Amino acid sequence: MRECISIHVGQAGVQIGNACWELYCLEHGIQPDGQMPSDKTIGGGDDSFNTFFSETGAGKHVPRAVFVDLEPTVIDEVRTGTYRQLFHPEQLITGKEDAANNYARGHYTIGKEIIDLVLDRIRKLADQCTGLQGFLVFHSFGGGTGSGFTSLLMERLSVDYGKKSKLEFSIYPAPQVSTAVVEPYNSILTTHTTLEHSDCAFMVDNEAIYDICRRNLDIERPTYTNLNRLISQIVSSITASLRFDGALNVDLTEFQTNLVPYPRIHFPLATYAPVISAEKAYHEQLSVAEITNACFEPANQMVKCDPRHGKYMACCLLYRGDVVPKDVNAAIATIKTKRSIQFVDWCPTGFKVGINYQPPTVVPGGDLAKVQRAVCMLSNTTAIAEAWARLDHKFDLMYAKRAFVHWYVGEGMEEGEFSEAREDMAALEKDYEEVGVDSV
Amino acid sequence: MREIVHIQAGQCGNQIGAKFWEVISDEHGIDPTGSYHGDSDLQLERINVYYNEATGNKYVPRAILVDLEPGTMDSVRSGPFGQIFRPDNFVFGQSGAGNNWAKGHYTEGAELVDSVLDVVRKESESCDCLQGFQLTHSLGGGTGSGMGTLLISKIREEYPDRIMNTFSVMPSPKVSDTVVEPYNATLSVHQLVENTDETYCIDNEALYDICFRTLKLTTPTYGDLNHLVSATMSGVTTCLRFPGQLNADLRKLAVNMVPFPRLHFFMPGFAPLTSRQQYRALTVPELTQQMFDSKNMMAACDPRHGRYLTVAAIFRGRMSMKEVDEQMLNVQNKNSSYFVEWIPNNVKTAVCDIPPRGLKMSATFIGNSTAIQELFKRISEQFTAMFRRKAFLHWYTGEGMDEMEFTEAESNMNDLVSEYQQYQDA
Ligand SMILES: C=C(CC(=O)OC)C(=O)N[C@@H](c1ccccc1)[C@@H](O)C(=O)O[C@H]1C[C@@]2(O)[C@@H](OC(=O)c3ccccc3)[C@@H]3[C@]4(OC(C)=O)CO[C@@H]4C[C@H](O)[C@@]3(C)C(=O)[C@H](O)C(=C1C)C2(C)C
Ligand SMILES: Nc1nc2c(ncn2[C@@H]2O[C@H](COP(=O)(O)OP(=O)(O)OP(=O)(O)O)[C@@H](O)[C@H]2O)c(=O)[nH]1
Ligand SMILES: Nc1nc2c(ncn2[C@@H]2O[C@H](COP(=O)(O)OP(=O)(O)O)[C@@H](O)[C@H]2O)c(=O)[nH]1
Ligand SMILES: [Mg+2]
Ligand SMILES: [Mg+2]
Repeated sequence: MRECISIHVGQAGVQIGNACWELYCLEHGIQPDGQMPSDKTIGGGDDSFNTFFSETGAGKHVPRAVFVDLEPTVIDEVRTGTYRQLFHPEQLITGKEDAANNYARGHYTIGKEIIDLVLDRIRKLADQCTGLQGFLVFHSFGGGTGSGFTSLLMERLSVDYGKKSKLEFSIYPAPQVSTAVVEPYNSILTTHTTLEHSDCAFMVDNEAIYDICRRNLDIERPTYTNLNRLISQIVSSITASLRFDGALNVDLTEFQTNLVPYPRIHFPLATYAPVISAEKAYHEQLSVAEITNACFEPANQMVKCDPRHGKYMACCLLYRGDVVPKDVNAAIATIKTKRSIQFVDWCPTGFKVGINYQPPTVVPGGDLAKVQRAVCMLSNTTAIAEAWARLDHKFDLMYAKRAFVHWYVGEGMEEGEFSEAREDMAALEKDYEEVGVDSV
Repeated sequence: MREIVHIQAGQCGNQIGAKFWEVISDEHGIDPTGSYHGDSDLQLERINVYYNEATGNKYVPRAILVDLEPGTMDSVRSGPFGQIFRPDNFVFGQSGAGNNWAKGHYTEGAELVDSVLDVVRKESESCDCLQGFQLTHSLGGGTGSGMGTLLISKIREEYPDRIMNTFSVMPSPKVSDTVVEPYNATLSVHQLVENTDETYCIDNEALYDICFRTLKLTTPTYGDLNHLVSATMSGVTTCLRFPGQLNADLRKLAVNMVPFPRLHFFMPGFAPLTSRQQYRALTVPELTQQMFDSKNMMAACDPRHGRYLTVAAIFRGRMSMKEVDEQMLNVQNKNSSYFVEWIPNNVKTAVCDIPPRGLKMSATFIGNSTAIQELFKRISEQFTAMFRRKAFLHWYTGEGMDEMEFTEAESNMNDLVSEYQQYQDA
């Protein structure tokens, strides 16, 4: 009951899924073969970790996940990797030809040939759930599959599973690791098409993660592996309330109630601390106050923007590890006196707190130090529209010359879909301005 | 034999309800297995009011446990007195209510409400002369608020001539789980105005402040708040559970406390409340003065900002009845400005010889004060701050509600505030 199905789309979605499921197994004591010697409920159960893992009679704990990509080489690494025995072959779906960084190919030309099979596999997972709560969809904005196929999948999921909640982890493009000039096109197209079908989306700015890895972990040139291990810690903090239970544990859907004031305004800003190397952590024990203070440093945000130049509509603190409410309250009191936190006049100014007691863990051979306590802040700030503005500006520069548009029209798309998508983004930016203006 | 049927709904309702049954089971000499092991016949004289007698001289609470998710009721069943409840009286769903009044009242709650009414009917049919119902719930969530008020309406339909009484926990931004609590509370308060005879207004803001300022609890938990509520609930039901002359049943209590049908929202209070001194003996003057102090009241309203329509005071323990009268008439005559002149002799006093477990003397206060409008004013202000911008409404319109229902609920509670102000100036 309360099961969650994860869907990982394209290279970024799949590789981040690899990092997340590896971390989940370590957090829950699940071996690479799927066995879990602590779970005495063989073949089933209603434990908290059963929201993300089903169980076979042979004692294997199987991720409630589907991996999908339009070319096979990334998922082939899952099929032969360390955690190959975790998944059954039917959960790993590949085509032969990818979307070539072209939204039109992922949504139409190539995606249409595999969408029905993907839905059949998702249905197989859903049929095993006694009370399915919804979906978590991992994908890039910039790739042709991550953009085009995700939006097709989200559209089809709304038809097949009505209003059942769909949450996103979306990889926002960064020039330091980008592979396509047309990523602004793909980002605007998928954001427009998915907007009405997503209940909540956590954007992850690759440049913000890149900068955190360079600054806080002393990594000269972060790789996807560096980025994804940090991303999985943030994803784990967000999903920890679903996979663990406790008396201070606040469910994610309760945070979601505070985080989404209007359907379209559903993009929380995530901030995570502490991100520290083992050589630096060996001296310091970072307190509740220190990690809480770090949540209001813009350098620790998952999306580059300036919340000091926006207004807050919600502020959530998700703690994990050795944390008690007494220390949280004292830390929050200090923050309110010394920090720039302005709310809109129509919402309460308090902070919503959840504490999950199992301490965080790290994958062996990683760069993050294992700490006794961590925190993820989820805030709804109007400042996150700055990320849309940067994308919208790159879109406008290219589209004014119709640069690269022929690649999309050649696959059946019309120029009207570009302008329709761009106008929706303009209205979204104006929506963020409107929500932040004082009442009368 | 005047039986009361008890219902507890939602997280807050079941947590406070479980603690209430723990407390009064100890007072009546009932152990967690349902066996009586006390030493006084006064414990059994009116035990029928809250307990059924099963085979083997065992006592089973006449209690029904309701929730739209199994979590809290699993913890109740695995609790201290969890095995005393009738297993068929656990009625629960799986989807939850998402802190959403519409889900409790119109969608998720409507799927489950008939099963609760089946258990209510079963308990009512085994009553020699049912007097009414008491409901424990919060107004700020979804199940206790939305489904709880749905249950009240359907119970009134099936038992229109019985008394409906609630212990209703009012939300406060200081002890808040979600921002939509003013929405859920405003929708619920209108239901209570129409469909209850007596409602104890328990404000989480007052409970927290008592724990922090008076009890010197630096970090109060919900368990600390529920400890105050269970002690208060035991006090206000003493007249129902032990032999006595005053407010001995729900209807006589309502006739004494409610001069106008919609103004039935009471401010409860308890004394003593002190930091851990603890073994120090308490005197009648000290009980009386504390019981009437705003710091000891649980609705976060200043009674000197309004006027008392009616007051019920219950003293527990061995004490001088003559001395009780002197101090009760003392505070009454010295502060006559705060009692309405057009209801003569509107303060009634009862005394019960059996005190609570750990105290030699205690006092419980039940006030029908026009200052309770401050509570409803606070909720209305918080409601309007969001509704002006239609904030968070999609959670409710997604369940089929229209904005007109919110407008009507807003007008209804402002009307209630205006009604209190009418009699405060009278
Ligand atoms: C069954 C229980 C729960 C329990 O406690 O069992 C685990 C119960 O509460 N029953 C009692 C009862 C009271 C009224 C009506 C019906 C029953 C009673 O008979 C009893 O036992 O009171 C308990 C309650 C105390 O905790 C404590 O309060 C708290 O710290 C506290 C913290 C948070 C919320 C509320 C209280 C208590 C107070 O609260 C009370 C109620 O008196 C507070 O100011 C009151 C004055 C008391 O002198 C003072 C200070 C005590 O120091 C005393 O030594 C003691 C007693 C006499 C405890 C320390 C054990
Ligand atoms: N953080 C992170 N970003 C990634 C990863 N892989 C790709 N990206 C980003 O994703 C964008 C490119 O999209 P991809 O996911 O590689 O493309 P795709 O979804 O497979 O679509 P096609 O290959 O065009 O069919 C660029 O912005 C990359 O920086 C990854 O493993 N981690
Ligand atoms: N005093 C007290 N208040 C509670 C408790 N649990 C929740 N609340 C309050 O109840 C409201 C939330 O409603 P809740 O009962 O959890 O939702 P429900 O399960 O849908 O009925 C908020 O105002 C909380 O502050 C509790 O154990 N004690
Ligand atoms: Mg690819
Ligand atoms: Mg709750």
